[PDB]
Amino acid sequence: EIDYKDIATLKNYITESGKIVPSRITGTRAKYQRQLARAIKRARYLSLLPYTDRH
Amino acid sequence: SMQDPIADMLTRIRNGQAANKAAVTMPSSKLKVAIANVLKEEGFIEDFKVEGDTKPELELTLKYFQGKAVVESIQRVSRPGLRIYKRKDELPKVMAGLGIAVVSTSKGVMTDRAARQAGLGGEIICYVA
Amino acid sequence: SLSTEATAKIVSEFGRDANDTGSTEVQVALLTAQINHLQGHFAEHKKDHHSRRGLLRMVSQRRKLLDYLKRKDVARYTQLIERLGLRR
Amino acid sequence: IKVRENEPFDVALRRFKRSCEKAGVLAEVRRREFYEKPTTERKRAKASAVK
Amino acid sequence: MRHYEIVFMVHPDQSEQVPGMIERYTAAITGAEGKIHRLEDWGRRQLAYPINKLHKAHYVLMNVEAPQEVIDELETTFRFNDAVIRSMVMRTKHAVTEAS
Amino acid sequence: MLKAGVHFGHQTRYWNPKMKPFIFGARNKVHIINLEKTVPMFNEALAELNKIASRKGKILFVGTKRAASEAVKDAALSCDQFFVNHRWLGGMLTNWKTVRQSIKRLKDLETQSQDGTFDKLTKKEALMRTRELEKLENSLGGIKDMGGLPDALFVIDADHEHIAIKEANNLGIPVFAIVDTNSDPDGVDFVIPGNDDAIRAVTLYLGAVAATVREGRS
RNA sequence: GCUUGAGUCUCGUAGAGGGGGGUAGAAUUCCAGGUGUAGCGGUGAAAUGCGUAGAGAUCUGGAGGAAUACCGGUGGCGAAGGCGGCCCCCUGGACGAAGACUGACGCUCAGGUGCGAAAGCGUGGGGAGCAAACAGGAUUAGAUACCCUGGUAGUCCACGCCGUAAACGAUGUCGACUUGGAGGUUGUGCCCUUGAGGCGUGGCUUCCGGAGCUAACGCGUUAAGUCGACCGCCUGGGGAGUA
Ligand SMILES: [Mg+2]
Ligand SMILES: [Mg+2]
Ligand SMILES: [Mg+2]
Ligand SMILES: [Mg+2]
Ligand SMILES: [Mg+2]
Ligand SMILES: [Mg+2]
Ligand SMILES: [Mg+2]
Ligand SMILES: [Mg+2]
Ligand SMILES: [Mg+2]
Ligand SMILES: [Mg+2]
Ligand SMILES: [Mg+2]
Ligand SMILES: [Mg+2]
Repeated sequence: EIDYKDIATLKNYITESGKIVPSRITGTRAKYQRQLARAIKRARYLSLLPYTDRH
Repeated sequence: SMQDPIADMLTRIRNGQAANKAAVTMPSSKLKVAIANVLKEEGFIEDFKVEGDTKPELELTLKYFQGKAVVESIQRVSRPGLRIYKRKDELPKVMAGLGIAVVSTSKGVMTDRAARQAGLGGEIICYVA
Repeated sequence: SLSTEATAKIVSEFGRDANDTGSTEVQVALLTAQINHLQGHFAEHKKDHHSRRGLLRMVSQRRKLLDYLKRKDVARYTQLIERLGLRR
Repeated sequence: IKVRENEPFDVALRRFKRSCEKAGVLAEVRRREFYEKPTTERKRAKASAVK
Repeated sequence: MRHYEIVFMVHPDQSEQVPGMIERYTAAITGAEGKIHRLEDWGRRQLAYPINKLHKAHYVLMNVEAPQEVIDELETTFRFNDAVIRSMVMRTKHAVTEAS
Repeated sequence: MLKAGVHFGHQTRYWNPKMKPFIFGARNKVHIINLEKTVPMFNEALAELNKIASRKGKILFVGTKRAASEAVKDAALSCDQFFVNHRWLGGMLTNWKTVRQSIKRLKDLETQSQDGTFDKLTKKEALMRTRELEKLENSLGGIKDMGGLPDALFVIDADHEHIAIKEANNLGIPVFAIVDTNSDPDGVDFVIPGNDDAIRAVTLYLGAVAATVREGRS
C-alpha cells in the first residue's frame, strides 16, 4: 500500500497462488487498490514476493 | 456564448415562469432594464430591481394569475444573426392587439401601442403575450 | 512545463514587476519560451504527435495574443517581436 | 492449487480448484482471441450485475 | 534536484564488493552535491522465487537526492556490472528515513 | 396550534419535489412536514368539507390497507358518510352505472341472509354463497346505498389511491385528502400534508373529519 | 474605460494521455540432454499429420519472438483514431484551493493545414503463436466453404506511403436557462480527525426518472427540454457515391 517493502501488510492482499485479490473481495477503496497493486508488482520484481506459487 | 443577452432575458423568464419560479435574476444593462420596464408597466411582471453597482443585477418578480403564469409566450424577433426594423405604418400587432410587441425607437424602448401613437418606429426587439 | 524559476525570471524581464503576470508581453514571452524549448523535444521523437498538439496550441495562443497587442499598442508590439526575436 | 492434506481421510477435499484456475482462465484462453467483443461481453456482465 | 529510492541486489559470490559499491555510489552522489537520506545494507536475503539459478541474494537499500545524470550513469554502471543481478531506481516525492 | 402529538412528518427519500412547499423536515434521513402549515389546512379542510355537509354531506371515506381498514369502517363509516376500506375496485365511480348492480347482488342476498332462501338449498351453497357475500361486503360495504351522489371524497393516502382520486378528478368531485411527503399533490383540491400510513394521523384527522360532517346544522 | 466572458501566474492531485530507452515473469514453438515406451494428435465420427532415427508424457539446461494473467472495475486518459506488466528520462492536456496580474484578448470557421483503427503498398530487417492465399484430409447431392492436418503474405521493428471503417452517442461546436432520486470516480473546506467517519463545495461518470419534447421507441440539468451564435449537410426509391 503506502509501500512495496511492506511485504507483511502486502501478503494479505494476495492468494496462495500469489494472485492479486480483487477490490470487491478485500472491500478496499479505488484510489488505494491501485496503489496496492503497484506496490505488489514492485515487490514481485524485486523477488520480495512470488509472481507464482510454482516454487 | 453570451452573444445575445436579450434572448437570454426573454428566456430566463420564459423558463423560470414555466418552473413556477417566484423571482429571477441575471446580469443587468441599460437595455435589459428599459424592457423590464415595459414588461412591468404592461403588467407581465410584478416589479423589477437592480441590485449591484460594478456587477449590476437585474431582478424580476414574476406573476401568476389563475394558476397559470402571466407571460404565456415571450420570443425574440430581432437578433444579432438577423436584425428586424419596421417603419411606423408597418409595425406588428401581437394576438390581434392583446399582448404586445417591444420596439426600440429613436425615442426609447416602448411598446407597439406606444410607438404607434408616437407616430414612429424602430427595431422590434421581441413579442410578448 | 518550464520552471518556476524560469517563468519567474521572465515575468520579471517583461512586465512591470513580478505580479504583473498576465501582461500581454509577458504571456507571449513565456509562451515563446516554451515553444522554443520544445523545438528540441520534437527534434528528437518527432512522432510525439499528441504533445505536438499542445505546442501548436501554444503557437496559436501566442499568435492571437500578439495580434491583440498590435491592435492595442503597436509601439509595444514591435518592441516585443524584436526583443523576443520573431516575425522575420 | 496446492493441497498437502495430512492424516485421517481419503477424500480429495480439493474444492480449491473451483475457486480460481481450471475452466476459469482456461476455458477462457482456449479459443477465439476475442479482442473487442470481450468489451461487448463484459458490457453485459455489468448490465447484468446491476440487478 | 530530485530524489529516488534505488535498491540494487547483488550476487552472493560478489557479496563483499558491496561495501566498495556503496562507498562508490555515495562518493559519486555526494560528489555532485547531492544528499543521501537513507542507507540499508540488508545483507543476504532469501528470494521469493529463484532468479538466475541460485536462491538467496544480497540486498541494499538507498534513498538519494541527486540530479538526473548521476542517476543515469548509475543505471548503466548497474548493467556494466554483471554482479548486480537486479536493480530498480524509483519514485521520489521528498526524502525518506527509517521504514523497512 | 399543533394538535397532532406524534404524527410530526414521515417518509425518507422517496420525496416528491412538488411537496417541498409543505416541508421543513430534515431529521435523520426523513422529512418532518411543516407542522405549522398543516393546521392552516384544517381551516379550509373541514370548512368547505362541512360547508357542504350541511348543504348535505355525501362523503366516501376512501382508505385501504390491512393496517387501518377497520379504523375507517368507524365513526368515519357511521355518520353522514360512506366509505371504502379495501382494494378500490377500479371504475367504481367512473363506471358506477356498472357496479350499481354489483350492489343489487349484495343486498339481494343479505336481504335473504336471515330472510328468503338461506339455510335451505345445500349446505354446500351455504358458506359457499356467503363467500359471495363476504367478498362483496368488503369493497362494496360503504357503498351499500349511495342516496346522494358521491359529493366530495376524503382519502387517506393520495397516491396509494391512484385510481380513486383520479376518477374524482374526472367526474368533478372535490377530493379532500392527506398527502405524505412522498405522494403527488395536485390530484387533491383540498390538500392535507403530514403522515398518511401511521395509526395516528389517521384516526386523528379521520376521526376529526367524522367530527364536522356528523355535525353542521343540527 | 470596466471585470463577470477569456487568458497569465502559485502549490498540489489523479490518470492504459503521447515519445524514447531499460527490464520482468508465465506460456507457446524450437534446440540440447535424463528418465520412460507405443502410441500421441485431432473430430460429431474420421482421416491427413506426428512417433521405434524413441514420439506424446515427465525433468533439466538453452535460444527466440510475441503479448502482458491476477489487479481490472457501466474504472481511468485522450480531439477523434485510440491508449493496460514494471522502471527511468522527455512531454501534452485536465482538475482543485487561495488570492494576484491582463482587460473582451471571445465564439464559430467555407478555404487551408494537421492527425487519423484495420487492411493494403515501398526498402530493409524481424518471425514464437496466429493466419488471407495455397496444399492435403473430411462433410456434402454438389462443398471452390463451414471442420481437420499443414501453412505464405500478413500480423512485429525502423523509415516513408495510403486517408478509409457501423471512423457510432449513427446525436456538430460554444454559451445561458429549466423538479428529482440511487450509485461510480476524482479534487478540496469545515467537525471532541478521537469511528472504519460527520456536514458541505468543485471536475468527470453510470443507472433511473419530472415537466417538457418525439411518429413512436425514446431523450430527459452529460437533453433529443427552453433559447441564441456560427459551420456542416438533407430534398422520393433505384441509377450512383456511379460516369
Ligand atoms: Mg521459457
Ligand atoms: Mg524448457
Ligand atoms: Mg502534465
Ligand atoms: Mg496523415
Ligand atoms: Mg498497420
Ligand atoms: Mg511491410
Ligand atoms: Mg485453416
Ligand atoms: Mg465515409
Ligand atoms: Mg431516462
Ligand atoms: Mg444527476
Ligand atoms: Mg441545445
Ligand atoms: Mg469514385
